[PDB]
Amino acid sequence: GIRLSTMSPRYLQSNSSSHTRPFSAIAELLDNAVDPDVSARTVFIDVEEVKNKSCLTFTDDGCGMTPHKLHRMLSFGFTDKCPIGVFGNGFKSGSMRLGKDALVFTKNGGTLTVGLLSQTYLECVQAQAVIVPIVPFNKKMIDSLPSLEAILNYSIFNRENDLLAQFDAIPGKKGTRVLIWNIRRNKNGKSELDFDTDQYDILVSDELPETEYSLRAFCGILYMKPRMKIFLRQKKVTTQMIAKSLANVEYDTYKPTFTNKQVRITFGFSCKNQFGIMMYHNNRLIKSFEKVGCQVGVGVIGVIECNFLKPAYNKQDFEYTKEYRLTINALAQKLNAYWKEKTKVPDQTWVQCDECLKWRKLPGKIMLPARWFCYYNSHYRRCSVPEEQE
Ligand SMILES: Nc1ncnc2c1ncn2[C@@H]1O[C@H](COP(=O)(O)OP(=O)(O)NP(=O)(O)O)[C@@H](O)[C@H]1O
Ligand SMILES: [Mg+2]
Ligand SMILES: [Zn+2]
Repeated sequence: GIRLSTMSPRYLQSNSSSHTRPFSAIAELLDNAVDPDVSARTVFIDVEEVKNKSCLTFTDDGCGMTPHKLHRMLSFGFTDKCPIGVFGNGFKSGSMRLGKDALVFTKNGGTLTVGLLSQTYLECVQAQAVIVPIVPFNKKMIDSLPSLEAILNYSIFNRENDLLAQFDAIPGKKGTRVLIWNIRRNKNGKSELDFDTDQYDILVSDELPETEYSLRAFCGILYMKPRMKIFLRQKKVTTQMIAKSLANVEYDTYKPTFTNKQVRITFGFSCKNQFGIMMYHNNRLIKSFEKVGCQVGVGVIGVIECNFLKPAYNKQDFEYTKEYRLTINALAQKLNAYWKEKTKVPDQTWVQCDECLKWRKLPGKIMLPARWFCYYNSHYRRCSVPEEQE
């Protein structure tokens, strides 16, 4: 009837500017593997060399997607959503922020579907609109025929057997695998992300917290209570409950002016030197190590989850409202009170079971073990007992 609002392929480049830091795009991808619909048990971040080209790999063993839902994924604004995703843009901004081209393999226990979000493909054919090739799969193919030809002719996978074997890189029968190539290179010529300095870490070519340049430490605190396992370059990331790993822990509260829900704030001391305020939102870290009050008070960390706020388009900050300024003022005042109240090893030690993903409180020390199971506890010794009261 009426002509639709088209979208230029340049928009894929434009949208990539949503994230000012690449760890935020990577966080977008991890947030998509952890949301309750998918609820992946494990995600794998790695760098793989394909066709003499560096590729970022994000492989989760989650629910998987249908060919229809994969198109919805590669489309804008489509989301069936305390999940983290709200916009229906996270992947389209994050993957493009990481590289020019992205492939998404997904299997949901019966269908093998491939999707391509590549600006290189769109610029080679000089398309005027955004074209997204998608192919579903016995492994017999199922509309998808020109998509498969475009993928074989313009992506990094030229042979059909290699394209299908990429599904075997999912550690289960259901899961998703994102593969981003043509990564962002900064002005000095090198790649923005560092793969060679630390074989078990992805760094940034940079006082400044180690979370700002170390992807391992960033993933360690990306979530307020981790439930999903993260493997950075085949090595498990020892995540932590940033609130429970503090010493001399005291508590405070904050009431938003537009509701009657008390929000708990946890104040403590860091055990390894760096510090500030951890502002979360639906378990996701939005603002990290924000100095408030007498910190501009060394070593004190305050944890707060602000579900009464709403993050920005990139989930790196919040909307600048009266509630936000009031929350920061309150945090500064209460942190000053906490530090005034005081004039090592954490008060509690918590470990996540490797097979079980629950957090158990141990009477021990804190770094933390790589693999640990409920069966190894000192009494809660079985993986069938739920978490503690917390
Ligand atoms: N790794 C994944 N595994 C399974 N399903 C996924 C995955 N990534 C995306 N999806 C699905 O595809 C949709 C695309 O989401 P996306 O465009 O990234 O934004 P969103 O997750 O909907 N919310 P937002 O991140 O704020 O934009 C998701 O809502 C899921 O339904
Ligand atoms: Mg998303
Ligand atoms: Zn367990």
